[PDB]
Amino acid sequence: DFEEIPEEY
Amino acid sequence: IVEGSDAEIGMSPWQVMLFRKSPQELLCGASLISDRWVLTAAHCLLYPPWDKNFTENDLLVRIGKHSRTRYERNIEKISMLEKIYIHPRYNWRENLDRDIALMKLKKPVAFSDYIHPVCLPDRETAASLLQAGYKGRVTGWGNLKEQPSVLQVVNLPIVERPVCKDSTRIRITDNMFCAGYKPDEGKRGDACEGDSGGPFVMKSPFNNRWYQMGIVSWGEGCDRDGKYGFYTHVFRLKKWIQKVIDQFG
Amino acid sequence: ADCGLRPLFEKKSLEDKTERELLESYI
Ligand SMILES: CC(C)C[C@@H](N)C(=O)N1CCC[C@H]1C(=O)NCc1cccc(Cl)c1
Ligand code: NA
Ligand code: NA
Repeated sequence: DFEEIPEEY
Repeated sequence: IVEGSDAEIGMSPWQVMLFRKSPQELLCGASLISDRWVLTAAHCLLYPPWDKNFTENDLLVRIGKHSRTRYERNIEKISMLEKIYIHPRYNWRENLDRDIALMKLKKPVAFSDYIHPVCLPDRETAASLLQAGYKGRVTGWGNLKEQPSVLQVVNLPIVERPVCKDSTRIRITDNMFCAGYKPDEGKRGDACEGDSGGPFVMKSPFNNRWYQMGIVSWGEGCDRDGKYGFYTHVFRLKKWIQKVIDQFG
Repeated sequence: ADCGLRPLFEKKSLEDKTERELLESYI
């Protein structure tokens, strides 16, 4: 249910 | 948080989300205590009965959040861990005595309207405020019942040590305190699964600053009548906190 | 040295909706 976070992290 | 309310924006700017990298999920709450140190529950990182043992690289810290699941662009900041420090006498085998851990961040976080550290108590604030009936505040993204869209808040009174002790078969220590309403009080509320590691805070009426007196540690069930949530007593473990920070920056 | 003062509340002299509940319990 979690929105994807920026790849960078 | 059971029977709490939605947080106001910026109400708890020290609130930290411990986040699993894969599968991406909430692991725990936590709190910001400086631009490079985060405080949490040891059991968030190490709990062998449940085969939990995280390393630095397993995790991220998300600071400045409000929404649980949303990526809050231009507001939250996401940080990598440099090092985890667990209390050397953390008792995971029995009653989570000394349930406390520090996390050092790779890089300092920029403070903002939504990101700001909480204070840690000195002995005199602790003595003034840690009194039966005095209320603190607990915040978290954990279960609403034994999950929310946004950060939840609940205000709960500290309970007398005999009543804490008589509520449970677990051995309680001077490194813990319990909070919550009694059956006869009406009002209710508690921490629950996923609120682990989050802060119990109090606003000092002497200097009008927020202090973190406790860490969400353990309970039997959530919001059960006659049961109470148990919190790590932060002032009792401040010597260890200071040593760590002093020794590793 | 600025800990525990929230930018959107104490720094602005704005109070949140339930902090008075805590103060009233500090008897
Ligand atoms: C003493 C402990 C072995 C009891 C256990 N039910 C427990 O609370 N645990 C076992 C490992 C994690 C922790 C937990 O679930 N804490 C979450 C929680 C739930 C309700 C209230 C609070 Cl204050 C904290
Ligand atoms: Na007992
Ligand atoms: Na209860």
